[PDB]
Amino acid sequence: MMTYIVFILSIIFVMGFVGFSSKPSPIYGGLGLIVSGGVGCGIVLNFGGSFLGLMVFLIYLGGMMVVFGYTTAMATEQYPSNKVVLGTFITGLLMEFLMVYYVLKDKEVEIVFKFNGMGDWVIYDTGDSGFFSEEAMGIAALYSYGTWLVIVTGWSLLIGVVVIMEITRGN
Amino acid sequence: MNLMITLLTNFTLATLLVTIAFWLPQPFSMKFFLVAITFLLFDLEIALLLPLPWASQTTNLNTMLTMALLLIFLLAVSLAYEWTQKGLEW
Amino acid sequence: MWFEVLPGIAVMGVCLFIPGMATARIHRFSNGGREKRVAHYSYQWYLMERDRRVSGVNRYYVSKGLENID
Amino acid sequence: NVWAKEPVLVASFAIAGLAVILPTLSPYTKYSLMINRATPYNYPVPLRDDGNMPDVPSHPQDPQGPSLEWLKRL
Amino acid sequence: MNPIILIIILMTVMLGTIIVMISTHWLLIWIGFEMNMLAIIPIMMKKHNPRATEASTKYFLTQSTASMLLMMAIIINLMFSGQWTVMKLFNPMASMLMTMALAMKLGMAPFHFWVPEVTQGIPLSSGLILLTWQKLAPMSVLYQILPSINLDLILTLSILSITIGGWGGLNQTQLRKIMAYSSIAHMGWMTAVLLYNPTMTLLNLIIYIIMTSTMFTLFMANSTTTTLSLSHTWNKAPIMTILVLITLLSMGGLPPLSGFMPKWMIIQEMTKNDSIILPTLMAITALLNLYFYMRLTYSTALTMFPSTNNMKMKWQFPTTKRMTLLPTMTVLSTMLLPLTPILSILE
Amino acid sequence: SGYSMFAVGIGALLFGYWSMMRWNRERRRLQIEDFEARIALMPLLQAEKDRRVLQMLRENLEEEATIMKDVPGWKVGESVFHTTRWVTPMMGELYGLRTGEEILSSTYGFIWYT
Amino acid sequence: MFMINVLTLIIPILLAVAFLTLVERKVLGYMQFRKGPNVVGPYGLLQPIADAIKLFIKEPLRPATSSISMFILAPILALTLALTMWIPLPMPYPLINMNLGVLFMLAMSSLAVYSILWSGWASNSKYALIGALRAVAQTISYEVTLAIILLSVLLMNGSFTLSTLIITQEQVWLIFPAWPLAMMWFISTLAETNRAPFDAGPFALFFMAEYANIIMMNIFTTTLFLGAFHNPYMPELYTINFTIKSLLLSITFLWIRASYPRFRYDQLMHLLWKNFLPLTLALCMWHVSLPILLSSIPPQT
Amino acid sequence: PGIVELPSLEDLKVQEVKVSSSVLKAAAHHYGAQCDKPNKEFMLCRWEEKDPRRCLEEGKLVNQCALEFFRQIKRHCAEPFTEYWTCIDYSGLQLFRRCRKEQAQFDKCVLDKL
Amino acid sequence: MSLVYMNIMMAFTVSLTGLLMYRSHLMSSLLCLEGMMLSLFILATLMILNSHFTLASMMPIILLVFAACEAALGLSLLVMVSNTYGTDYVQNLNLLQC
Amino acid sequence: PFFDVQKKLGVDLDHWMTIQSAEQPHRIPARCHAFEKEWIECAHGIGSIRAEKECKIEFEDFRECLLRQKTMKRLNAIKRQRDKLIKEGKYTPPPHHSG
Repeated sequence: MMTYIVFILSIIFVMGFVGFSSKPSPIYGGLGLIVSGGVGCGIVLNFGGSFLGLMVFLIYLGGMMVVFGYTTAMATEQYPSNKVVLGTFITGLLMEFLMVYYVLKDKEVEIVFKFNGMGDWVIYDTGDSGFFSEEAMGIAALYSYGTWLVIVTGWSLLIGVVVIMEITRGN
Repeated sequence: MNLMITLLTNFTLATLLVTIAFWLPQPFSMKFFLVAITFLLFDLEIALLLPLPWASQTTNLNTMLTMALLLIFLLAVSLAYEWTQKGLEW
Repeated sequence: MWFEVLPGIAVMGVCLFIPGMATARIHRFSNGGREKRVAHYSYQWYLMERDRRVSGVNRYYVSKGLENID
Repeated sequence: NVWAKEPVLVASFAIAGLAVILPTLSPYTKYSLMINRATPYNYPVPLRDDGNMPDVPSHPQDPQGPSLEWLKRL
Repeated sequence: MNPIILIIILMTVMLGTIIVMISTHWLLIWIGFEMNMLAIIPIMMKKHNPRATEASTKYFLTQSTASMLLMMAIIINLMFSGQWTVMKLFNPMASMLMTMALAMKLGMAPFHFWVPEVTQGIPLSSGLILLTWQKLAPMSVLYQILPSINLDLILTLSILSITIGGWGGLNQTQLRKIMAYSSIAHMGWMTAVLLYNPTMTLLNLIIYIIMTSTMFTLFMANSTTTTLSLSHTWNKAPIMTILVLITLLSMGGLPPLSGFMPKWMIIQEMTKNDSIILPTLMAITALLNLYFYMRLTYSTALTMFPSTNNMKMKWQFPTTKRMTLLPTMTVLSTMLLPLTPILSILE
Repeated sequence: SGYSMFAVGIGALLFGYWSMMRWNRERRRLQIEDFEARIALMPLLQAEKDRRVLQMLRENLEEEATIMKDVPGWKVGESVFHTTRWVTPMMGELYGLRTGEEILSSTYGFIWYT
Repeated sequence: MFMINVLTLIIPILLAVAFLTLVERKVLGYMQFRKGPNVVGPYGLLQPIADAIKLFIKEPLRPATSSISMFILAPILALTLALTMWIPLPMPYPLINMNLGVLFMLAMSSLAVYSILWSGWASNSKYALIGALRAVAQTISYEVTLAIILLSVLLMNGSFTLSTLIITQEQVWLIFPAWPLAMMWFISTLAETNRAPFDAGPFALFFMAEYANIIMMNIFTTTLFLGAFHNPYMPELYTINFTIKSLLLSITFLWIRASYPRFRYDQLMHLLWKNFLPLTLALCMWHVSLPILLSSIPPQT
Repeated sequence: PGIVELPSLEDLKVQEVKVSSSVLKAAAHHYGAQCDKPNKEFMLCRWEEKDPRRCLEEGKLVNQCALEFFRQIKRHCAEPFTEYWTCIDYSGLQLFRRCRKEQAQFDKCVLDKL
Repeated sequence: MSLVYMNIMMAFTVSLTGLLMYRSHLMSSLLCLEGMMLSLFILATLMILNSHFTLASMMPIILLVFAACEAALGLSLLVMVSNTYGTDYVQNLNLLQC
Repeated sequence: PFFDVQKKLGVDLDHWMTIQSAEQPHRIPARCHAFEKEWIECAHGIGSIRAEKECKIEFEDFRECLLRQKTMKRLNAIKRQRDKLIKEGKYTPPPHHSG
């Protein structure tokens, strides 16, 4: 309910990554990655971020986690939580809270960097008169400039199809 | 964040509804597997295609015509490949 | 026949008739009788920002035209 | 022949073959390129006064410059 | 496994290596490594044993995390001075992550735990193509980004690669694990020179690829996995014996034979700096990694192990394979000592 | 009736294409009129933009000259950069010490309006 | 007033779902010869509201103490998708003027597939779980076809903005330049609503999610291919004719629900891939290659 | 480094064109017709030298040209220009195709008396 | 230094450790690799958005389509491993020894 | 090796994605355009080491354009001094909306 909304969504993003990086059951991992992908889409849309951030949400949370949970469920289940997972989640939460505290009550945080501690509404553009939605025209390339690029991308996709059928018993 | 306001209001409405509904009672097939991966690959090529209508105006329309037809023609090549090589059957 | 089923379809269509009319009524009611200014691009938003700045009431519906020149 | 075996596939190949061939032979592709080129997104900038060009007209009403007319002329 | 499909997959391996070589943009470097992975997985599992399945699994996990670490280093590079050119980097952390990604990509001693395992459970054609192309293609990228590397990275990984690929290797009777440990030793020998003169690195790459092609061709002529099978190939045919002799002694790096041109020219353009303790340490470890070559030779063609019969039955049927290119590569790999001024073929 | 149904389907299809072509060309005429609007309108808005950002810069430098008189070093209008060019400000040079409402209306206003 | 706009969106949809249940049951009763039932309530309305409160107050026979988190997240996700996804649908002036909304519709359809998978996993390792896995497959194999067809019918809009769609649909409709593509899209909507011919608790809430998804796809149909001319300073006319076309298409959706047998799953996947997917490719490449033929590329503003 | 130089508010005060966006969008083409002969000096200044705090004099000149144009459209024909911009005002995003009758009225007016 | 970059790089290191240390499963490891992919996607996309570097906005979409087909290959390999066994543990891969 | 069939065939497949200040699809600039134009025109025909020792100033200028490190440092010090003197109790400040 304040200005630091990109920071708050980044904090819940790191919350979700820890929440499935503590190695749970893989369907709970898929749930945690769904939460992380939703709030990361929120981050990239708050930088705006109109086209591409919701574009990938159709793929990343529209075409990937379905197959992930699919092959999760039909391969194995192992119906039983464990103390090591809860301990790793507590250590991840403690690392999160310690980084937040040393961003709040200090100036800079060094891993080997100098992060200026304030929610970045700045830097940001000074409202330039587009009238063409810059990133949409960006992705509206690949077709008048992307000669070699879409050729090798579609080529690798065709090879992906033939690789999948060969490994799953070509022909 | 206004759609976040809408989403939060509807999530709270649905959550209060479900909590009232629950706190007031008063093997495997490989043929199943290939459909998901085939979905995955063709949906990735959909993600390549679908920024075409944002692209529909430019200086070089023939290059866009050529590469867009190459994209859909490769999609048809892969589909017809697994069609002829008896993959997606039962 | 269908002489008796048209009341059910009619009331369900009225249930599909209220929300767009209420939304259009609230858009006309919450902008001083104006249609709501959409902002697809950065240009229309900058033009809307100077609109809400030259109001004085910090509200972009008044639009105070042509009698502010003299 | 093949029309009775798999008809929808043959119809798809036929409409696909006209989708490949047909954009060459057309009286409208150069019109498409002209319509698509001649829409100004950014500002057409002024430039330095004279190299004594018989072009670059000093007034936007002056007809000495390359303009479009075939929008209105069908 | 249709021949059209194999021609397509080998053409995609060629295309991945060409896209690695030819581009001036980081996205095509990542796409080249990635397409090389995606194409080199079904050269493995040409059989259907679970050995090849688990080997392709191990290779996929290590190769893919190396690719993701590479992409992390490139995104840090664009966080700093922002352009997608293949040149000097602008962060020691980014160059650190990138050299560790390429070190996992082609094998160093903290990273080599996938190499003998993935070479054990695959046939010899897949091992040949993965060794040659997967150790060829990232050397181009290191050759392009050499002016911006912290030296302790490359040199610690190279020293450790030579000594671990030496020490691990005196305890394997399998053929493929011997060849994999030899690959690790030669990756170390190429990497240690890279900040000094990279012509030596590319020439050592050419020599090691020709040597490995001769080695795997002399194992493709007669299906062997252990040294006992090598002694039975002593019994069936005599020319395979002397060529295993000469190519093993040229893997060892002895002066009249053409495996000494890589080591000694590296010694030259290493010691025209003031580094002397590092050449003598590397070359004593080059004395060390010759012993398993020498016991291999004692098994094959110098002593003679007693052979089972049915060689009496195998004598009627001559070795009617086709070799890829055995005699040309043999005489070019072993008789190429006095053409050391073909060093300057390369600039 | 199969040939006749095919014929009437292709006829209705071609009629739809012809009408859609005509309406899209008139639509392109109207979009070129919109471009004329933004072109002829622009320099007045550019002048107002320049005056407003120079006004906030002079105000904020005077604010800094008040607020930092108790520190060593610190000249009042220190260019961070070395070359003497008008670099575009970063909205932190512009919208600083404003406390909340106006900076949320100006920075993130377009992103979560409409 | 914006939360009041939210409430005036989300209050009529629940009444819309329950009265859709009465309308579908009584129009089955006046297609198939069962002239009724209408005794409970005058013309049958108190029977749907009592059916809603009956599914509210029903004795549980309670099996449901298994995997609390998944069992509380599957119906909540299905209902929040089905109840939030009329926001970009442009009943005359939409609730949020999203710059791109049809891709947002497709993303929420895939999240509904996630909720189906979560209920299938919460169905406790069963032949019902295998049937739910087949339902996931026959729901996921049509978001290819629906997205590609949607792409080609918005290629005549030029932009995703959907107000440009209501601009394009004034002279003629979008059924005439694409009738086979709209036919295949309608069949894809029959597949995505998971109903005939294409086939634990709270069953009432997954029921709610199904029917709100159907009315979403019908309103999205009526915007996408049909409609009337919008008039400013008179939105009520567009509301009238839009509601009439959506109601007629929903009754025709019932009219196809009644009179067809179900399909075997082999025939369903064979049908999808080997009949729709090359024909979608061919119609889509022809709708790509047509604006270069007719000098009509649509104005992305 | 060398500190920045900014003009103070002894110079950065021209009487602004205090009309809103609707009428300023509606009056575009005639603003391009009579005026906007000397604005291209301003715009050429801005595009050649990438420095505002340099071309502000020509910004003052284009601002007084716009204010004189609107004073001339207030003095002469006509009064239903108010009708024209209040007709284009409530039409959502300003299409030039909705209120075209009064555009024809305004064109006949301006051809009659200006 | 755009503070959100700090927590997103932190999330990258979190997902990297989740990839590297992993117990008795491969689906969770591949899913953490997918999370690391998402981290690279978000980080590169915030960079390209704030820098207005418009022509090379192909990096996020091409990064994600290529690493998505990587994930598809990994799922096919996991299905092959679980086909030649009963389960898909990190255990029972103990053959083909070093 | 760094083969240059890229340059031999005369195909600009990889010289447009590569750097800033190229030809964008609509002819638009970048955020730090002129900084890279001056830096590249400083270090064009230079052997990448005296390019370090001579074109360093414009490179640091471009880096502080890109990340804006020191400018955010200055803004942060301004806000911290603002906080300590408003806690001390001098001039509850009317620079916003007034003087």
